Amino acid sequence: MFFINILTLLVPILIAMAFLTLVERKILGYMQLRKGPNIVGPYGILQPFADAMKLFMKEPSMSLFIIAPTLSLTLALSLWVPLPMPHPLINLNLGILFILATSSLSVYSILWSGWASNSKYSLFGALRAVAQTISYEVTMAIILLSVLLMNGSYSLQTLITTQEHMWLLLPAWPMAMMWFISTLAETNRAPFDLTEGESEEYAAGPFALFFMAEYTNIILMNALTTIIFLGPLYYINLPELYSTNFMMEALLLSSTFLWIRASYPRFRYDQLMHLLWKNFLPLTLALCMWHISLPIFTAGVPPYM
Amino acid sequence: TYKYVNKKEQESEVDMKSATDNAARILMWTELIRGLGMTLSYLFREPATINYPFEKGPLSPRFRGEHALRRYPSGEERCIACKLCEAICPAQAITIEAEPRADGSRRTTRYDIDMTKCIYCGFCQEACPVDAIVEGPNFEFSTETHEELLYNKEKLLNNGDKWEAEIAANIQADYLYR
Amino acid sequence: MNLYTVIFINILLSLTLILVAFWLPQLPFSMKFFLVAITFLLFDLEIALLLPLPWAIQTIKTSTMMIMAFILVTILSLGLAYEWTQKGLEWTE
Amino acid sequence: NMTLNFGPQVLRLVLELSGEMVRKCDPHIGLLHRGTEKLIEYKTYLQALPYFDRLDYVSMMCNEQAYSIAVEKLLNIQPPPRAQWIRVLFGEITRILNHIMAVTTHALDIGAMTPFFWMFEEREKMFEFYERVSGARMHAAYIRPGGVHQDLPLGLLDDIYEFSKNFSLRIDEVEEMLTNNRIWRNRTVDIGVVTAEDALNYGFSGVMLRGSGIQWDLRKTQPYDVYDQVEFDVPIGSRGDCYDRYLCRVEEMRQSLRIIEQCLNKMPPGEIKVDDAKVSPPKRAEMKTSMESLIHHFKLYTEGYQVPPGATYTAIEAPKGEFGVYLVSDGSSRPYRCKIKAPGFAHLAGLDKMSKGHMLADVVAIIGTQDIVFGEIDR
Amino acid sequence: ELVEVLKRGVQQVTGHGGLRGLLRVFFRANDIRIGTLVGEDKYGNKYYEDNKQFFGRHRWVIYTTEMNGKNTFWDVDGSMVPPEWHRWLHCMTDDPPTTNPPTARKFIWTNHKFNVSATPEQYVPYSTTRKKIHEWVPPSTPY
Amino acid sequence: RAEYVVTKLDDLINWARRSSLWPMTFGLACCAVEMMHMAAPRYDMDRFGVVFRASPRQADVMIVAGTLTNKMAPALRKVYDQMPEPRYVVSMGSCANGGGYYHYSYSVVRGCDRIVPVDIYVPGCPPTAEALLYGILQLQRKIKREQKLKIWYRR
Amino acid sequence: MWFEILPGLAIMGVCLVIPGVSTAYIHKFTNGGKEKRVARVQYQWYLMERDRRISGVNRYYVSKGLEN
Ligand code: SF4
Ligand code: SF4
Ligand code: SF4
Repeated sequence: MFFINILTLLVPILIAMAFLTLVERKILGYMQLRKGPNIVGPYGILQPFADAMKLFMKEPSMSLFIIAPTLSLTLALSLWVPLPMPHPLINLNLGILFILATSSLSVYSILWSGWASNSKYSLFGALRAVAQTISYEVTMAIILLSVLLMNGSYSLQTLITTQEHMWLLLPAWPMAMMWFISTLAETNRAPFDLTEGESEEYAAGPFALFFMAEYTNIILMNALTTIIFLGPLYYINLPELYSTNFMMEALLLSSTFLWIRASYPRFRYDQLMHLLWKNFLPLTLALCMWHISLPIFTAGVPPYM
Repeated sequence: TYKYVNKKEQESEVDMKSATDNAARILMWTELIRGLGMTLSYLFREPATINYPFEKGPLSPRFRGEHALRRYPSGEERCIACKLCEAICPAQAITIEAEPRADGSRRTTRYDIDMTKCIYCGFCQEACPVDAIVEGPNFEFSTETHEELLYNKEKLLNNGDKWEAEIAANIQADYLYR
Repeated sequence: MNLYTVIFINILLSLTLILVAFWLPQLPFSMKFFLVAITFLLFDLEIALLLPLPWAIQTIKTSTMMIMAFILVTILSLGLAYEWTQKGLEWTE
Repeated sequence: NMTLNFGPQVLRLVLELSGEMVRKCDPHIGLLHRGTEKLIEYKTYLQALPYFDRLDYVSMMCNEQAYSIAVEKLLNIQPPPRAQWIRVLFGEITRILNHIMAVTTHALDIGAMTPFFWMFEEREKMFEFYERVSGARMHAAYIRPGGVHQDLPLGLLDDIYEFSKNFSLRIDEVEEMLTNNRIWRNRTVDIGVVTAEDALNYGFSGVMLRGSGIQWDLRKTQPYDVYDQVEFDVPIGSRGDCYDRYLCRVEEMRQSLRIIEQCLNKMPPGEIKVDDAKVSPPKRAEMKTSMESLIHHFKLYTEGYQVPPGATYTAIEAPKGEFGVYLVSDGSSRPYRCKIKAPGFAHLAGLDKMSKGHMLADVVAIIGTQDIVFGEIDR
Repeated sequence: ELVEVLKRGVQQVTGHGGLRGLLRVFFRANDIRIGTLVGEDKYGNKYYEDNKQFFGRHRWVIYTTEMNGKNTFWDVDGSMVPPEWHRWLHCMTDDPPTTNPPTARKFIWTNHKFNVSATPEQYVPYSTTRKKIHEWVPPSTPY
Repeated sequence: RAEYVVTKLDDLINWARRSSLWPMTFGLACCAVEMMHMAAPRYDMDRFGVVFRASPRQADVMIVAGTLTNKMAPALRKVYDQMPEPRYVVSMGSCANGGGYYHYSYSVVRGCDRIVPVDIYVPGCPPTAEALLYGILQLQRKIKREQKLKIWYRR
Repeated sequence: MWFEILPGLAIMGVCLVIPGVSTAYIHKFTNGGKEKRVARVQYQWYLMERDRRISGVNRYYVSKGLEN
């Protein structure tokens, strides 16, 4: 049974990541007025397998070389375990903290790659990206520490029974405007993808692994938003309906990422760290204090079963 | 009649309303959202893409691609070794070696080109007083070796005997302009 | 046992992928960075102090938790503003 | 001091760094030198144009035009009105092409890559026009001394009108994305800030000047063609930043249509190549019937048309600036020296001063402003 | 106002030779668009026109399976277009041969030829001239 | 059988290396505007599973476009050595096939085929993006006509 | 046009919908029509171990009622 469930949780998400690469290519093409892949197969549903075969065909410290990508991918996959859809695979109180930990770790891979590659050129960008990722994960954590006071438990099931009536966006949107952005930094996506913008050491295989984990994290952060700030409908007789609406909103966010990647330019590193340290951190602290006071100058102090 | 960009007609105001609009555009990102809307617009449009092997782009009879010597309707060639193409070819590409012909007439024995040097300009078909050589429309003659591109008299003759069903009309249309 | 199974499965899958990859074919300092890492620490420690609110709130001394939270946040912001004014967030060397 | 190299992602730079900011930027030119001015001397005046198309490869026609004008100032002749007007037309179209490529490569090297793909369709349209007229897409031999090669086919003007009817909307739809985006404003503002005295000294030209308040346009001044007839307002900027330069380029994109409208609505009938058959070849019907015209055909196309010993220095308002030509000549068809003057040269000479104190990812925006093309530079 | 589009789509589907022809096309040339047929070369190449689309796409062509002893169901070049149609196909004119045929001349290649890149009937260079310098042909007797 | 399915496997892996093509667009000069026009909408390089641009270490094909001088040769050979096997090449233009209009000059490599090998050639000054696509399809076919597994299994 | 992305959108949709219903139906098949109980505390775990002890089968998905 359990192995069956883990397969259902791991194989389809890899399939979806591949077809997500596809969807990216297609939407970017349609926004740049071109088509996109329409040839390898009907409307381009084989280009991903083509890329996989090609990469695994390409020729090339083994310790770091292997542990880094493996580590990143394993973390990205484990991140999925504790999610409710609607009843989760692993119900863990403190699940979102487990999420944050396993999302922050990959910095170790990013850093080992650099410390191995003697290239000063490589350490340059490695340090830069590591610092930006760290600094944005900080706020990624504080936002949850400021919202979850609405449900006095770090669980991920209580979110649903909370949002039963209303969502979590009509309030807290001063945060969603952030949690929908830091997610564009930890992922090193645009407009913060400088780590892939300024180039002057990832082989084919490890590059495939890095990219797999990157797009997995994309899907997963979008799902986290759809669960936290966009509460679905939990009518207990319709777990199917829950999963369906969740799918819809996840796809919507994953296409918003692409609207962004197409439209905007990239941020200059200094301008970016300025953005964070001088626009989001003060607001973040003040809004956390606000949501700390709310359940005191209002009866809305929630329970802990 | 000069102008002025990036400059206000005068000093601005400190109106609370203007500060309010500024603050809004700095917080909620109106302009960025407008850009997203524009991208959405172009998403919902028709793409200019085309299937190449089954649809090929537009052109005009004046193209300049693969080369082609030519003939009269009576089978005879048109080149008579006037060498204008050689003396005008900016690249010095062409190589000619002429001779008599057993029938007494004047003709060639070597008219070689290097399509690696030919910049595809048009001067040879401008100079040739008999319209013999005509840089043609065929642009699909990419190859796999650097010796299928040192064309000679016989390859040019074959290309002419092949494409002459098109160059006739192209020129019949274009010559008046020149 | 369940998380053990899942993690071993994920690791073994990744290693199958990498083994496939390998078989199928056949510097000065910048004080700013250290300062940024230090800011990151001195904020993670605040986070460790600050997480327990979802259980510190259901107690009876609201007049105490409210206060201590405000205190931590405001003094941290004071330190931040001092770092700013003394140019730890400028990046121009 | 972390001194490093920098290339593509031709542009070989050596950065003398200090931490994250810059201390010096030494370019290493010469990766695109061939021997243009060492070949020309071994050629005539009619198998040289290709060189001037390949130079500043984007426009190519505001360059053929410079060569033609130099040869004409030497030969003491003028071309006819239809030729002058056609030539203005294609000059403006090339202004548009070069401005488009500069803008979009700027935004691309930055990361915004949609307007590139958008405007390239209209660029393909312009190339369709180049094809209908010349025969080839880009490197047309169209503009030539003594006038022009062939007249205009009977299906062009309508197309040009139908294209100008929409280029403005496309420009506005790109402005909506860029000219207000705080991100672009912050990538460009206060970058490449320059002062007028140092610009003049370093030898800057065109936009790098009139974005610093100066009033210099070699079409209003030193008018080389009918440009004295039509109206076109020159833009300038007061600050002197990449933003002002960008806005100058766009405003010129627009004034170019303000020109094309009048070029169209006033294009007269007439000839194309001056009827002095010792200089420009004649029509083929006469080349075939008459005799003297055939002799002149032969001579033109073996021994280029003789030129009297003189020397000049012309100039154009190409998309960038003072595209100049010092053409020396003996009493022979084979010239003696053809010195190009391309602004990229001085732009690089001023890069080391515009990039003193700014960060690492602003050199790219500087270069975008400078619209660096290397064909014109290496020579 | 969507059922009009849906009906257009279904008649687009059925326009081809049933499911079999639809599959041949939609897997060889990734299009389904339906349009008039005006000409058909001797090899099998079926041309098509639809003057309600934009430029460059208002004409198109379905190639031939086998062309000059060859299996070209998948393998498909752009040189398999004979000239008297090539001209129109590339937007040079507006009248096909059926209303604008060429000059009926001899010495013209009847059986057109696909590209000859690496085939055993490819092209090579050589000289088209005799020997400039002759030489001495010594005798065949000792003194 | 064995040889049958071996041929089929080779055909499939060629399917891969034929669709998932990634270029390094080493475009030095005015044979570059045409690569860009090709990756533009009206021909859409990507349509054939061929990305606009990408770094060498993860690339498969390498498009040379422009005069190949004696100062940018070393860098080019360095890149072609760094790239990972297999590595296919495509020369795009006169300047890079035979030195074009600059053959007889002193600071040109009279043919990129001296520095590096070649699998495809394309003429032009410039070419037409359509001819460039045709060259790339000739390349796809020069791939699809390979029999590595057969030659190994009969080595 | 834009109606050519559905053959990837629907794919991702189904392959993100499968895990949820998979988990739900599987938990239900195991624990007999009722979902999998959860223990955020020792209380619920005591209840579960009690039901296990009294199941007569040593499995907790059995609710007895009043016929014991
Ligand atoms: S087209 Fe120009 S370069 Fe080519 S052979 Fe003719 S004259 Fe020479
Ligand atoms: S110009 Fe024409 S006739 Fe004269 S040598 Fe050249 S090809 Fe022959
Ligand atoms: S062959 Fe012509 S178009 Fe290509 S790089 Fe050389 S000069 Fe430019």
